[PDB]
Amino acid sequence: SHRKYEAPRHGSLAFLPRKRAARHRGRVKSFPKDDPKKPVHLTAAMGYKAGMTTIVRDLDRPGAKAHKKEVVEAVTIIDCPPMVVVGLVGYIETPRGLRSLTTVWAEHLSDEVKRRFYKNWYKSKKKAFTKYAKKYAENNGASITRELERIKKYCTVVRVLAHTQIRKTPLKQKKAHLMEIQINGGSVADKVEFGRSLFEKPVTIDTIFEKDEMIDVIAVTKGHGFVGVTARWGTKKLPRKTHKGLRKVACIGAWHPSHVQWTVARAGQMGYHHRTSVNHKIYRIGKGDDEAN
Amino acid sequence: MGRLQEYQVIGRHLPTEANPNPALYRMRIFAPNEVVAKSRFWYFLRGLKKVKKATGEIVSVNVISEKHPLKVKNFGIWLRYDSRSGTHNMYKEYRETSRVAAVEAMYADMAARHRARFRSIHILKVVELEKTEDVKRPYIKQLVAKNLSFPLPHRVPKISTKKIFSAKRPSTFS
Amino acid sequence: AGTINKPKKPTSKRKTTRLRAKISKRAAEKKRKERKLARKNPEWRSKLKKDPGIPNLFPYKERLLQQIEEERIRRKEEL
Amino acid sequence: AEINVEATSWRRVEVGRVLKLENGSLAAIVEIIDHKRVLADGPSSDPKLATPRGIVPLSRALLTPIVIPKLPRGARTGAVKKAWEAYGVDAKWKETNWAKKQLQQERRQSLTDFDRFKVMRLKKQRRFEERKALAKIKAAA
Amino acid sequence: PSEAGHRLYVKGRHLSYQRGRRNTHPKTSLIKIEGVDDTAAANFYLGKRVAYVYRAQKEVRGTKIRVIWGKITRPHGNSGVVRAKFTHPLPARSFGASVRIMLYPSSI
Amino acid sequence: AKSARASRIKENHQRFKKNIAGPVEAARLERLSAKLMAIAQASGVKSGKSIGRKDSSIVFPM
Amino acid sequence: KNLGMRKNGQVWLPAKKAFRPTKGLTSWELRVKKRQEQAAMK
Amino acid sequence: MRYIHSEETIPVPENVKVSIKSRLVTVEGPRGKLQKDLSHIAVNFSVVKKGVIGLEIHHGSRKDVAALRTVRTIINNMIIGVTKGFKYKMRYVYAHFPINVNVEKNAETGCYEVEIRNFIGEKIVRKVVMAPGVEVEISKAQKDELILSGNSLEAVSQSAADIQQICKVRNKDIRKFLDGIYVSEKGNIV
Amino acid sequence: SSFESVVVIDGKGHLLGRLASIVAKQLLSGQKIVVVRCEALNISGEFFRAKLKYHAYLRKMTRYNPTRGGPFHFRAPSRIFYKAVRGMIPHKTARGAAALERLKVFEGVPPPYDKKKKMVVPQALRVLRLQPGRKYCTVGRLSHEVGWKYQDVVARLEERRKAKGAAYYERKKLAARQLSEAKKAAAAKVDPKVSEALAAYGY
RNA sequence: CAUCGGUUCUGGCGGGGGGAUAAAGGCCCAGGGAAUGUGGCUCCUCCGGGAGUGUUAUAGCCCUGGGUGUAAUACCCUCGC
RNA sequence: AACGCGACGAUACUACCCGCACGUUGUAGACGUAUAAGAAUAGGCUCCGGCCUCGUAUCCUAGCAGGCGAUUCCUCCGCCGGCCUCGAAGUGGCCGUCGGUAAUUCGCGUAUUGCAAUUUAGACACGCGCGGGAUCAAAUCCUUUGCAGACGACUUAGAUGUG
Repeated sequence: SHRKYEAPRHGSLAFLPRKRAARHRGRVKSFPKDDPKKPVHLTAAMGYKAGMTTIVRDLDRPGAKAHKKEVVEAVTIIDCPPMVVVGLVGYIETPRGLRSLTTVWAEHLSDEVKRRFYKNWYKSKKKAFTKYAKKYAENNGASITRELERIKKYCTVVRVLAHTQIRKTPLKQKKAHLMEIQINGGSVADKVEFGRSLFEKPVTIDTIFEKDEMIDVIAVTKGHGFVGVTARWGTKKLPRKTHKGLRKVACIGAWHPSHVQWTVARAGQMGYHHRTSVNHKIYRIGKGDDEAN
Repeated sequence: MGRLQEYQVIGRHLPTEANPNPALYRMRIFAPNEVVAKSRFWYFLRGLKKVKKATGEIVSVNVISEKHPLKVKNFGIWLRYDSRSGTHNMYKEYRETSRVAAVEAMYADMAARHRARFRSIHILKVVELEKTEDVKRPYIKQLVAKNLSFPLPHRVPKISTKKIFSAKRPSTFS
Repeated sequence: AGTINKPKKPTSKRKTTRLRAKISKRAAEKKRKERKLARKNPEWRSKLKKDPGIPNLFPYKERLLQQIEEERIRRKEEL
Repeated sequence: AEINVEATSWRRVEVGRVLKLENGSLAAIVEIIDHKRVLADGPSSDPKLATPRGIVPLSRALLTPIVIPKLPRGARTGAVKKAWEAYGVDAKWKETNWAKKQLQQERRQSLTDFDRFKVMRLKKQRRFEERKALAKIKAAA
Repeated sequence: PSEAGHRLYVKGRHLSYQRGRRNTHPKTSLIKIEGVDDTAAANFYLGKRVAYVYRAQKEVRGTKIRVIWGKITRPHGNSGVVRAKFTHPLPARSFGASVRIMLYPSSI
Repeated sequence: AKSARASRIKENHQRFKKNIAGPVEAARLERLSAKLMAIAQASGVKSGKSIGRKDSSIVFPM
Repeated sequence: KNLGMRKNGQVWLPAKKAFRPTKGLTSWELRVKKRQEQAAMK
Repeated sequence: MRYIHSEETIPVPENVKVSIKSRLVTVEGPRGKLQKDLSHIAVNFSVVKKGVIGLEIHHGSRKDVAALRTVRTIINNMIIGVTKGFKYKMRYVYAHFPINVNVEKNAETGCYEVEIRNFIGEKIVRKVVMAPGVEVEISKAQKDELILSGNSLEAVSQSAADIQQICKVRNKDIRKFLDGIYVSEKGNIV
Repeated sequence: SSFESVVVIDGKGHLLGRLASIVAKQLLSGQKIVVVRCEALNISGEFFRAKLKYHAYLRKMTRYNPTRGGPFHFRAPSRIFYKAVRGMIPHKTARGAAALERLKVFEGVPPPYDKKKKMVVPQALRVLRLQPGRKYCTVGRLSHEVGWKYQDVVARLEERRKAKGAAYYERKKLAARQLSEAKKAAAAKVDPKVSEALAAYGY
């Protein structure tokens, strides 16, 4: 028969499957929509989470109860060493979707970004991009000019390749993180000129974001391993000394079909999921050279 | 009801000692063949007189051919048909070239418009409208109009069904 | 009704064999019961059938009335 | 009140219009039965173009651009033949492009193997001069 | 040099066996002849010899090519499809394969 | 209550975007674009002018 | 101009005519003769 | 029944140019030029007489015959629009709060815009964007009146209906609250 | 009837079911078919009926797991046509599978099919099949309303393709005019006996 | 492959008979009649065409009887190649 | 999508590339496996004269499965190179060299495969070959890490260093 007392579902079906993320570095699923009348700008960056701290903020929120008063708020610190742009990727529109057409790299690549292409960097001959560095020299970069003008002529979406300087962080990892950051604003020729003017140059965080701006943070959450239904989904615990487990779901099914449904709470992997959180306010962009930041 | 022909069927009761010369009864019957013509004769004669097939004989069956099949004529058909309600009269008219063609068109039209079969339609009278003012239904009053000239818009060309693919898109103007 | 954007459960026209057999049996029993009620019916039924008549739209209805006239006159004269 | 309207102009089925049947013969319309059937008679001296008097469905007929002027409605075979030889329907039909296409089709299907070989050789001989003329035209302009 | 062809056969396609809705008879096969679309055209090709040419794996007696021979017996339907009987029934994998309809034995 | 997917709330948000937050985000955009613009600024076959060919399938192989 | 009023207020609407698609299929005098014949017949 | 031939006629004044090409009617006169695509209706156009447009349907049903009256009235309305024009006078009345109506011309879109404020004391500003070709004027002769003028009857009447339907009283007795904007008069400009 | 290497059909103005039946019969007979411009295929009846039918299709789904075994509702017009074709082919047999590998369907006219002759089927053409006055819809509009994301991209690509085809057809008109002038000029140099023999033979 | 036998499928050709000795229809002869009235005449006119008149004229049609005629053809039956 | 796809880096080895050298190597099935406007269908095309049911069309089509030698022609085709051009799954145009080439006509050879027996001939892919050109690479086990974790898996680090 029907359920006697109505209750909402435990968990959301919008975040299935609850599996581990396919990659450690977060993926930008969607970029902001491009307006060609806007000036050219970068749309994303990477950093490393340092930790959290406490602030006291003088609130200016008209109509609030804490207006013209002091509030204590929790904030997160993200260390952001400057990013080095070493590439330019072109995208075209097809009736199957966006397709990458070509990729132009810089002449000199650091060992940090060269470590990304290797799983055993210590045993390697470190031969990456060595033959590619010679096409900047042969025929005065005719192939480089050809690919850049191919991007200018055929592509609609332009993204730079930027890698983090992980040696300025206290991390023991020496392998840098490389990602595509989409140039928004201007025409495609302006985007390509912008990217080639940005090859081999460090880009700081204050030239991409500004204080008081709300941004999005994309990452992979804290992993918890194999976790049962009580903590994985928030189901109600069974009474004390219930036979065969009390941190369980009593009925995984009592009705047709003769199956277990995908909407039933089951034990499995909890945490280490890829998440995109929106509307996070930047409170301070502090500079490394400042001794009183 | 098929390729129909009109038959003069004359029949009579069998002569007895009381009546040496029985009366002859003649009907005009639209039937596909002579067997159906004689069957319909005996059916209609059982409906009117004390004659049946076991007590009567078929004196004559003659095909009545149309006098002028090359002359376009207007025909008025007065008929009765059976529905779930009962018997109903209809008078209809058909512009054809022969009485048998008019009757075949009537059978097809009654089947299409009122779902009446051959078993439930009685043909009472078929006449030729000799003058134009005898035409009463508007769909043939529009055909007997003076200087009737009309085009044929949107004529799909006759393309062979075995030729699957064509190289140009057909036109519907010829 | 919001039928185009959200259709409901379709109504199956695929007949069930059990349903068809039951419907055929019920139809046969209804025909039998109607035969019994027709045999036991006391409502009056005229032996003669009302003539539907001749349509007014027939153009030679005058002429038909004439040969009816000399037909009945000849029958009365012969009788 | 000047009005510029361009529209389609169908040929019209009427008394005097000449139909070309599926077998290639010709007929003239003398009476319209309904919107799908007509009465037509083809009283032509040429047996290929001749047609007996009778009912012609409009689905198996094609409207030719020849209209017999002042053909009386319901005229019998003698009157239609007199109008046919007076107006000269056969010569006008021979002048029309439909009969030229039909004659070309018959000439192509009446060919033997030697005929097709000679068609090939003569077409190549004509093609040589055509190619020379085309090369001269393309070189000049 | 001559830049012509060397074809003396009419192309055809092996459609299916002689069959009902469920029961198939592999002894008689159905062939669609190119350019034939009615019984009047199929009557010309009645009695002609039709060959199915396929490639085997091993080279036997100088070739890796095997031929199944048969003859066209009667027309099928109203669309120029013909029935043929072969020495051995045609492979069921060859539904849609190409067959050669010869011009012999000829009555021209 | 009016939902997030409500036409009136969408129209109010569109008016807010067009009239209020728009100029602020715009001015932030020219400031950031100028700042990173500062960092950015600070034969045909043999020259690449003509884009030539680089150095399953859509069609049936034949 | 139009000397009358229209109930809906669409003053630009033309003086429409009766929707009679069977117009012109018969004449008035012939109809009068047929009326006399049907009266005698009935 | 299928009627073999059915015809309608449209008289055309001297100052009107009518061009029909693949059932696309273009009517130009002293006030302006209008276009309308009537390709969704099977109809044959012809020049029966000088200054007379003939509409004909062949072998059509009663519905197909009846559609010619709609086509006739549409083309006649286009002719009346390009000759005399169309004018809708609207009056806006109020009980306590004076309704404020502002009219401006958005030049980038090339169209007029009407802003309505203080409708029963509401702080929202209602905005109506006109269809192109419809000109809005606050009447100086009478009190609290808009005038909508144009060549397209459909555009002018639809703009008037939008102005009526944007000012609707909600959750109140309509016998008591009579506030709103109403179409007072419909007619021709000339 | 003729056997081609591959037949390219233009989907514009065609009826979905009739074209699908004809394509399925030719695929089972052994013919390779490429159908282009599936977004321009026509479905008889007014558009709300087709929208209601596709929504009733979308309603059906496997309850216990929607990632396996369920009806996977493809929103592209080419895949709608492909579903219509696959419903008329025994796709669960090896013969039906091999027949289905002989079919290619696309939105628009991707290269190199832009430079190939696109044939039409008169038995499925909307203008030749439907009675005037009846309503019809287009598969591309239905796909755009049920979730297809690339209507505008296909539109821009088709505009570019048609501009290039317009330039090609200007060149074709120039070539045809030059060929006619060449034949007119060479008519005065060819042997009159050859010309009369060709005229008598019909060429 | 040829010549055959048995069974069978299919195509073409030459005849005969029957009906209202098909019905039509063509070409003539003798009557009668009408309009979806031809020519002519009259009246309107945008002169593009309509309206009226009457029985063939500078088109024709229908009805009845006769000759060619035991005409042809369709349909049915049948004898063969 | 673990049997959907794209761009890019380095590619030891017979591995990669080029040429011809062939397959008891494989293919739902070569035999001229020839042909790009778009758009409307109660309207279109054009060379601007006219044309439109019709792809029953157009191109190509002869020669030992197609030779040799002339007479003769400047027509057609193909490989390379240059310059442009083609991104929807990327390929065509012009020019130049070279090679072949009945549009006309003729001579020498065809036989004997014996009265038919697939006309073993195309394309793609794969392998074995040689003869040349090009390049000297990674992954995993192991140790370690704890941003991870039942175990696998994952984030790291391990070759001189900011280890």
